[PDB]
Amino acid sequence: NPADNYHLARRRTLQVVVSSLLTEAGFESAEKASVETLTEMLQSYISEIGRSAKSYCEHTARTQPTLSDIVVTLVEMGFNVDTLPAYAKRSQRMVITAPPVTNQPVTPKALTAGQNRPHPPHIPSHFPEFPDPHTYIKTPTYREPVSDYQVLREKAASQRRDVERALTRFMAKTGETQSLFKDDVSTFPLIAARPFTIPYLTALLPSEL
Amino acid sequence: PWYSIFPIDNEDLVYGRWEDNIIWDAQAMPRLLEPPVLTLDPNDENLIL
Amino acid sequence: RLKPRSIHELSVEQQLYYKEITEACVGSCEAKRAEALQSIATDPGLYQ
Amino acid sequence: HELSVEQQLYYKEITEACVGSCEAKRAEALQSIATDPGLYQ
Repeated sequence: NPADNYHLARRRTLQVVVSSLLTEAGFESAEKASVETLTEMLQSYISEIGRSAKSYCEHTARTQPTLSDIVVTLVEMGFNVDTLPAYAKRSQRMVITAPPVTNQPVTPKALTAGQNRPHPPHIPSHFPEFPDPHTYIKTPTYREPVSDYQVLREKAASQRRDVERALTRFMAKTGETQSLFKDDVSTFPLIAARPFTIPYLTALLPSEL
Repeated sequence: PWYSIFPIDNEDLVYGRWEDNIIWDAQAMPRLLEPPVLTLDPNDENLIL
Repeated sequence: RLKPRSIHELSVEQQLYYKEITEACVGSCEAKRAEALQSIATDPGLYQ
Repeated sequence: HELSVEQQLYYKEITEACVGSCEAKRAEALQSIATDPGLYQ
């Protein structure tokens, strides 16, 4: 979680500092509540020279503090500043490393490059570009229509020929049949000729009228 | 493409609740069914019109 | 009575997009593949 | 749209062959339905 790592990268650096300052001419294996006590007094001490040396310089109409604003800030906290050049030149002096950076890759994204659409004149050019079509563009689409007279004539012709062939083979198979060749019923079956009582009726009479 | 490189499916099969025409109990038909008129869908090819 | 001519559930940007992503993902060029693979890996509207 | 008389007659004969007058006409009607090329429409 990088949210609490904004605070815990610098407070757990102050925990290594107190653990390095309690080892210099001193302890090993301290109590746990005694370390979070002392690193709370350390954070409250840096934050108090921050607020008071800024207040002493801004009282003198300035914005960034000089040396004369901190040697009056440390006097008002009771520090005895003169003992500090001797403390800085210890042989036990140690350096605690700064915390690591979350964005170690920095630039690891190939990205997704998509451009479509422009800007209406109430949006200047420095605003981000309008995104791609899939985000908000919808058009219905239909099936490919076959309006060709050649293939429509071919389709109607072949369907009529196939249905009349199927009808005549079904009627020749389920009735009396004739044949040009011997026992020829599978190939070219003929519906057998049936005489009528009044042949002129079936004949002359129109059937579609 | 101009139209679509995607095939058109039966909207009734893909979307409709045909499950509502199943007759689970003949006596207890929860809804009253009605006679269906022929609709001759023209989306299907192989039909002249 | 004829039922209305239905439309495909993808837009013509979506069929073009689908056609470009599939013709890039058959790996004729490697940079084309890699973007198309990242596009598959993070397009939010790649459902449907 | 409008069944032609050919396929109207084919529809009539095929449906009335599967109502139960005899079994042989039923078997030939089912072998027609299963094995014809143009029965769309």
